[PDB]
Amino acid sequence: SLPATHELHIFGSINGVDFDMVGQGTGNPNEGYEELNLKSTKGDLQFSPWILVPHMFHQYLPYPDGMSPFQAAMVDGSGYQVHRTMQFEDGASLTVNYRYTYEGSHIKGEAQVKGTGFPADGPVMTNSLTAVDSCWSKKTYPNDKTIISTFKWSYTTGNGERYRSTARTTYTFAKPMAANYLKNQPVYVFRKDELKHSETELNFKEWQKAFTDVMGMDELYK
Repeated sequence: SLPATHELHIFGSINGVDFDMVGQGTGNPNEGYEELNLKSTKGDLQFSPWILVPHMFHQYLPYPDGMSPFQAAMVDGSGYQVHRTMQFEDGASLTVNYRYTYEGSHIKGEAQVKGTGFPADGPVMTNSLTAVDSCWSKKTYPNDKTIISTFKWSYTTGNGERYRSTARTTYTFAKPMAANYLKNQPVYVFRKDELKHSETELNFKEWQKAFTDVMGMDELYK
């Protein structure tokens, strides 16, 4: 079905220390909006919960004229896997690998996280990140089974100082995407992310809008 509810098991390590979180959410597949609640199964998170944004379900994303490729792959059941890499301005690096299963309108997601090189006194390990910038991503389709998403990410610390990262996401589809998708690229997506957090529990909200009118959107996204 189009998705209506989801759950996330997100787990792995930050600076060689294991964490594990589980929770349920809901979303709007005609608007790309999603809510998620997460709870730790291994006690207090030893890092900023902000570092799990944006990683905490593009199956909810519509396109202007119909379903996104992500949403289309869920509805026919064939699906996709995800690899994301992020390199931070202080030399830290994070990967996330995602796998999904579908039951009618419900998605179960698994996100394996590995983060390394976060300095002890840095704002990740001291939980001093306070917000994230809304931002543009660019989707390209280098072949009928792959989508590449690129974006520049920033957390806020202190007096609006930015803690910057570069992100690249590789989507691998089981079945080729409809041919029309390949002839209508690139796609630009604008997203806004909101987090309420404690050391054990998070409430997350995401809004997203896809744009297929290409223009000089490339000068605007960069």
